[PDB]
Amino acid sequence: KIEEGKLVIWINGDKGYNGLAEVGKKFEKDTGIKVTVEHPDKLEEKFPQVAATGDGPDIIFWAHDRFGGYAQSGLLAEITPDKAFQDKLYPFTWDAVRYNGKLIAYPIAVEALSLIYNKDLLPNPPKTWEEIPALDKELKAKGKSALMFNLQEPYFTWPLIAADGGYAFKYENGKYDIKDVGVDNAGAKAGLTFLVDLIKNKHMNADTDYSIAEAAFNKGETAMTINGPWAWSNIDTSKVNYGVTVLPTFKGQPSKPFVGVLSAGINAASPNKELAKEFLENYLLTDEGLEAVNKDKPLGAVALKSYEEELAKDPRIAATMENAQKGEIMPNIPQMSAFWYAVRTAVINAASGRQTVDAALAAAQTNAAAMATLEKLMKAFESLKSFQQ
Amino acid sequence: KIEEGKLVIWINGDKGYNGLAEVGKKFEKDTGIKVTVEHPDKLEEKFPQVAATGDGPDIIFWAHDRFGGYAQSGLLAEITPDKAFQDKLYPFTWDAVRYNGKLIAYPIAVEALSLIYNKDLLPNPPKTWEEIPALDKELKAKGKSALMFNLQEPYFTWPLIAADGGYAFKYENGKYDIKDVGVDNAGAKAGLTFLVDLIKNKHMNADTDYSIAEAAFNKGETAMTINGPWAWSNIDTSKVNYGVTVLPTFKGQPSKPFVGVLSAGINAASPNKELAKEFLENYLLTDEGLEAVNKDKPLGAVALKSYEEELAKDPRIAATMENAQKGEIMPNIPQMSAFWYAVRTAVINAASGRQTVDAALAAAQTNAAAMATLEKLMKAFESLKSFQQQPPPPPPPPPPPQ
Amino acid sequence: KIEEGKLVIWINGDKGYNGLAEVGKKFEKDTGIKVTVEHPDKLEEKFPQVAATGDGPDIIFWAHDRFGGYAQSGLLAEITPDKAFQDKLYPFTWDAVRYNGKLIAYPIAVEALSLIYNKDLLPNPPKTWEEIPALDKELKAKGKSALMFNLQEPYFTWPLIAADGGYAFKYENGKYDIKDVGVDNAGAKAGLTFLVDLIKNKHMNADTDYSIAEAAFNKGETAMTINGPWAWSNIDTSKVNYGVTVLPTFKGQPSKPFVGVLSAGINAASPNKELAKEFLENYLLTDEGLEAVNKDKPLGAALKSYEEELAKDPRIAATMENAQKGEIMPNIPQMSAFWYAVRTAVINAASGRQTVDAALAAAQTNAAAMATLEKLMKAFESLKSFQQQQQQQQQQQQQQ
Ligand SMILES: [Ca+2]
Ligand SMILES: [Ca+2]
Ligand SMILES: [Ca+2]
Ligand SMILES: [Ca+2]
Ligand SMILES: [Ca+2]
Ligand SMILES: [Zn+2]
Ligand SMILES: [Zn+2]
Ligand SMILES: [Zn+2]
Ligand SMILES: [Zn+2]
Ligand SMILES: [Zn+2]
Ligand SMILES: [Zn+2]
Ligand SMILES: [Zn+2]
Ligand SMILES: [Zn+2]
Repeated sequence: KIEEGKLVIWINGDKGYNGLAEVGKKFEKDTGIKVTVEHPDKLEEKFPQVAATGDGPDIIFWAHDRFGGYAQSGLLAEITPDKAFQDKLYPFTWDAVRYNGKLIAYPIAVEALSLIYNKDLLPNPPKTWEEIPALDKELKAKGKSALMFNLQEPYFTWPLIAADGGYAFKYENGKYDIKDVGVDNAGAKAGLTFLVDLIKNKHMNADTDYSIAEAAFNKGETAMTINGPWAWSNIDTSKVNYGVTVLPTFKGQPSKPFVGVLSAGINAASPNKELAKEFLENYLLTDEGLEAVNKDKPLGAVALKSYEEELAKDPRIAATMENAQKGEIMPNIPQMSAFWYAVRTAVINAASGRQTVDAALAAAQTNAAAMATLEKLMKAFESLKSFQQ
Repeated sequence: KIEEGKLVIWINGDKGYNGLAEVGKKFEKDTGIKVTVEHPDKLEEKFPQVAATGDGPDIIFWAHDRFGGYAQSGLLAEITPDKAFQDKLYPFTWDAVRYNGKLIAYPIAVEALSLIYNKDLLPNPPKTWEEIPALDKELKAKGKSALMFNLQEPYFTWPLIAADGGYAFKYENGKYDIKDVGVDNAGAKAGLTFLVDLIKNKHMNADTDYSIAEAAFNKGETAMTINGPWAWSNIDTSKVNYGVTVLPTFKGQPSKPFVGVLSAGINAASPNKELAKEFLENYLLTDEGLEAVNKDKPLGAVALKSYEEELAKDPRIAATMENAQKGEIMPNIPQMSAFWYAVRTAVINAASGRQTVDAALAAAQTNAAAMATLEKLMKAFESLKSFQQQPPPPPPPPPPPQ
Repeated sequence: KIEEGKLVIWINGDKGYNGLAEVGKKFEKDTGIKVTVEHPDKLEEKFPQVAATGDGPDIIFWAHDRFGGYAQSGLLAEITPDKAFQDKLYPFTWDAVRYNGKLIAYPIAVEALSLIYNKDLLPNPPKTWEEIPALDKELKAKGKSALMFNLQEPYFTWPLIAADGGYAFKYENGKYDIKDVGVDNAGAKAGLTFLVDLIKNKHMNADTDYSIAEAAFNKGETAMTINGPWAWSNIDTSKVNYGVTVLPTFKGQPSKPFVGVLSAGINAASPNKELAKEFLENYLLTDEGLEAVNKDKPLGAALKSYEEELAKDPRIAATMENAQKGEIMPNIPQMSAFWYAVRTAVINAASGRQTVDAALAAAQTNAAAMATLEKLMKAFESLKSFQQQQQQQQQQQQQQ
């Protein structure tokens, strides 16, 4: 039901969940200790319930952004690897799995937006953000346009918002700083400034969302979109000749897109911690391990320095990786959830004219901190009340 | 409300804008840039409504205390005055036009509380409290009190409470230690302890606010009262031979009144800021720039050193200026509103005899420091829930102790 | 009223209150000062409301934690014994009577938890928890049990949880750092992890409460229980042959129980301030004074010399020994809320339905919130009760 003498891995239904059980068998063929990968529905939500009673999986596969829940909630064993092993991945990926200093997951793959352009329309794409109105008046003449991506979401509008100085919090020494909301600076100010120009300079429409936009790339009706690897197959179907690259540097400085690291945390309740350790280190995080997990469902950039260079032959993959190095690791705290919506509102207020540049960002910042007290206070009410009962 | 090639100023409609509008033409005369000056009822309320959409006036006049609200709201521009021009203004005012680094406005006119006596009654004032008892009893033999002032207002009583070591928050570099309130302390402890004693020693009363106290002074029923420049009109009308001078000291320290400095800021959204920095830096802050503005309706004292001297000849002004230089450049930070009211509680219960000095003040920490979060938190809740089994119930009431 | 030159003391009915009234005799004698000890009702509710109006006793006896609530609400006079005196009582007792670096009460009695154990079944006590399971084995065979105590309560359990590194709020420099809580740290985990291992390995009994605990010992059906100086009364009564000793250590590291301190404080309003310290330090603190108090109701164990005459009693001896190795019950407001969430942790961690560092981090998270909800709530109250009382007065009086 729960336990011991074998591993019960969890990974989201849509991942290389077979390609992993392929590896999980390579394991059984060497140790004599069985592996059982499962993929239940709401599997990111079930976890805490069953870990609260101390049951479920020995290990958990998921984006790092969620474990800061589990790890805080107390549901992750602080894993210790070896330095000469921690040197087999990439430097930053280990940062996506810190908590209080305590490493709590093994990174697997990477997730980041990259510039996606039409090969049949652009040579050779824009080196920077600064000359994209110049590129656009050329193509708005052909019936087309230069670029189109979502504006009803930070995650997309963030890479540009950051670029020049704007952060979210301050990761310091394995330590996120929740009283340092990196939005109300000239870096994130002049980022957002630049953007809402091409909105009112008519290089982009205000109500441009994920679907309406996406579709228009292919087509080829718009010349560029900013999107992540999870999009490719739709474009692949359109035939539409496309390439992928490092995002347009802004003010000379590289863009800062969020980084989503597929992780594999080991359960605090797991009695098989050793076995899992071995499984992940000796078998999964080998090349041919991720040669088996990619080959079911592509992983984008992987964490293994080792087995990134073999996948790097693919141009589309190398750009993802470079981007995710010039990227900015997505935070994993509670405050995150709450931060999102303020900026989600800030940009939606700036894009519309409801407010301006310097205003909406103040409105998030101070807010962000204040609103957080409400979310934190409510947590007590829920925890308090419940108990009393 | 724009563009572009002209500025639009707003100023309170009791302030001498005619003098400011008189700069309008004399400035418009040398540059061509037409200037229209407006007194829009509720501007200090209205301004954010418009400022935060890409509008408003181009530059704004108001007390520095409300300029915190604006700067945080990212509404005012960081202005960088060339460049040893700061030396042509009083050093302390620049600690009313600053926000976590950002020098957020141009300070014009210093207001502040002062000591006004009845020259015709008590010819030469006390420079200390202590002898106020001695004085009430002295004049009582003529059927008049000695001092009477708004007890009901901390703003008016704070000077005293603070005198010995009390403070709002610890300022020290465009920065206040928001957590560190100074109403706890041993300074303020002994401060109010005096004021309290004054009431029960029969010297003065509890029901002593503006109305009663102005009536009482303006008829010559008391020797001295504590008031700002605003009352000046009314005592002139009630034909008294009055005199404003520096506030009585207590326990050997100057009284720390509350310094409010009229500042002029610039809409951070406005297309033409460079003009305000020629208008304000080059024209409005002159001798006959401020002069004219003052000459409509008196500014109070002035943040400028030069025309301060010219005005300092009138003692009343010189006293106001001096009082400010003994005071605390009133915190513009937003939990100041919470600070306020939670002493207006403390000083009353202590005054009524319902509580003691040491009790109230201490509890004041609870008045401010939690109402601070509740004030801003209660505001955030709406903004979030406003624009944008099935759980345990909503407050605004949460739960009781056990 | 409020006194005026006479000493009204306020001790609780169950403390040495006739014996204290006796020291009000040698004091008066050669100082000529009228002294009334009177034992009121729930004086930790009466005091803060008479204190508020400058009324009440000139002197209040009581545990220091409620004294927190008072010193906090600015109700108590900072007092000074000299450095020559300071060195008179034990140092650790000083770190209990210190709000914001300001020394606010005089300590007279310590109240710590003990290993209270039956000599007839276990004539040499366990010095370690580690063996406690392996001991139950031998005891179960004899028809009896090894150890019982109220699990449905932190105050008892904490001492073990506290063992390896578990603290409430981090004591550092005269003030208990409120943000630094230490229920999560690995040390505490270990502390509870052991208690749960005991409760699920059936050495313990889940719904073991106080009655079930001491009564199973006072009847003589378990080798040991964990209690304090209050319980002695009855163990004696049933003739149970007992000693009391130092509790057991965990990882060679010693058990760490909460120290409570029966303390005398001085009303900040109290008109007759100077008399009090002359009364206390020079007449009460004295050996015979304390003896006299004790000579009515035993105070248990706090004066570093007079201690010895009592300490001849081994059971009192251990209470001290224990309390020296112990954490002190801190006095600020966050404490009360802490107790609620630490209860949670233990109580359902015992139930398997929360495991384990789970219940033990969610506590650290309840604490952070049940904290700044508790403060915020008590402001909102203190407001809507002095904005109302105001209107009522504004309307009541006004009207006609
Ligand atoms: Ca299953
Ligand atoms: Ca190794
Ligand atoms: Ca107009
Ligand atoms: Ca009585
Ligand atoms: Ca003796
Ligand atoms: Zn499924
Ligand atoms: Zn353009
Ligand atoms: Zn291969
Ligand atoms: Zn008007
Ligand atoms: Zn007197
Ligand atoms: Zn002149
Ligand atoms: Zn002149
Ligand atoms: Zn066992």
